[PDB]
Amino acid sequence: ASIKKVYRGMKNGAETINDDLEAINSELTSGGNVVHKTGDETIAGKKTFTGNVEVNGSLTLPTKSWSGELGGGIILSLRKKGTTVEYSIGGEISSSILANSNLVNRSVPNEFCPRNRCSLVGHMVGGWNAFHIDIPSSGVCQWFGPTASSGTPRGTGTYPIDH
Amino acid sequence: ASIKKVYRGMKNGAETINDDLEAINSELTSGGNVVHKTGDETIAGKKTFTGNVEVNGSLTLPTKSWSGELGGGIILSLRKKGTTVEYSIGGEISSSILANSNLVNRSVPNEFCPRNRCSLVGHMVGGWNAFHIDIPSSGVCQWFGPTASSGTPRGTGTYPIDH
Amino acid sequence: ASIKKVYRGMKNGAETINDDLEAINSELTSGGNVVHKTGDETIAGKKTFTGNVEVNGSLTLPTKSWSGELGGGIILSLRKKGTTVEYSIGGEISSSILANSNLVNRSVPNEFCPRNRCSLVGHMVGGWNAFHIDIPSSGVCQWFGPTASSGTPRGTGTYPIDH
Repeated sequence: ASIKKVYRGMKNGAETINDDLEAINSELTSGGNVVHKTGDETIAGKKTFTGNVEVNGSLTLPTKSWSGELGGGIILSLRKKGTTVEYSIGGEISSSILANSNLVNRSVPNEFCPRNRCSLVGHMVGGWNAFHIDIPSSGVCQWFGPTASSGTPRGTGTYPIDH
Repeated sequence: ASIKKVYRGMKNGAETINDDLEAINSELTSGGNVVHKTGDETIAGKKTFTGNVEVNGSLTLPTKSWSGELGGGIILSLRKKGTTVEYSIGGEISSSILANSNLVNRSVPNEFCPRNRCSLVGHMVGGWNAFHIDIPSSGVCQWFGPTASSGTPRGTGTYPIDH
Repeated sequence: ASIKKVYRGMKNGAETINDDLEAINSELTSGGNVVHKTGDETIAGKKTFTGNVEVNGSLTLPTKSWSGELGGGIILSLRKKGTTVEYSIGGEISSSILANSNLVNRSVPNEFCPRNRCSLVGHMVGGWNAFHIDIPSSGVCQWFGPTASSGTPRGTGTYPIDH
């Protein structure tokens, strides 16, 4: 709080002592540079919690969405939440996608890209067939099913990101 | 803190100034409406951290568990933790489950339901067969394997929720 | 803050009142036992947030990495982040791995072990074949594909942990 000096022989001493006590007391309830048990507040700095942090409301992390046709009709939808990317595979295969081939319509943007190669396991509607798509750190996704020219690929999960 | 007024010509001034300073100083160490570097405390309000939040103890989010037989002997076990649902598929197929059919014994409750269709990829014990089960926002789960009358479906992962 | 007593007839009263007000005011901006809206600070105690916690920087949880050859050439790479373990399956099958057999080269260490059996679904490069590996709470992983003597298993996801 903004306070005024108190000193011997001071002019208007009781008033200044009171003004100071009030200015300081004000910041114990709201405002100033102190974090309080009520109120909407923005907190800067590295805050390290050594105990148990319990969130009863919501924990909101940085979020961003993206969707694109990776290639061959396969559509990847992403939502970044903190250091995790939630993915969903969709669309329908529209042309021959060769075994172990790069999907070269659209790459995953760098902000959604993992540190390491992530293998996203999926299933084709209608039978027992599984595939995976790798997202490397470059974002050029790669199809690791066999050669396929049709069908409906699906799979929801997550992969990690960092910063 | 609860303080008393200080003023000119005041009765018992030194005592009141001291009582005030002590009341205020007390809340710099514990209690009142200020968050401290020690102590168990409940904090209300929207707290926005613009820096790095580091948790060394535990981060505890709202948690809830549920398990049920979706249909055809397939059992889904769920644990909600914040905006993420951890799932585990189990049981054994007990009757004919037709391709792309709704599982109509029990639905996933709304509090465990996703915003969008989530495709949960799984594997059948004993061979190379994969399937997926979709959980739509309605919670009426849908089997996207082919027609199956037996076997042991498994798969653990997560899907997102929001509020 | 460290303050000195104020009292009637006191020696050097104005100085002491001022020193106290300054000591207290100092802790409203930085240091002491109060959490502030700026500065790097370590916070002990159970902090329960009943409102909305919004993190704009980073949320950092306890992290630890591990990788090992589970058995048969299958390599599992793990990163624990809080109560979640991010996994990646790799390597190449190097010898006959019997159906539903324990992988008995290396177990997952206890700190990476789940509360319950986690079924990690994966895909074999080059065809439509899926498998899963179970990680029980003991960490002795188990192969639930059929008998396999070759091929390239992949799959990235997460499973939960607790404390």
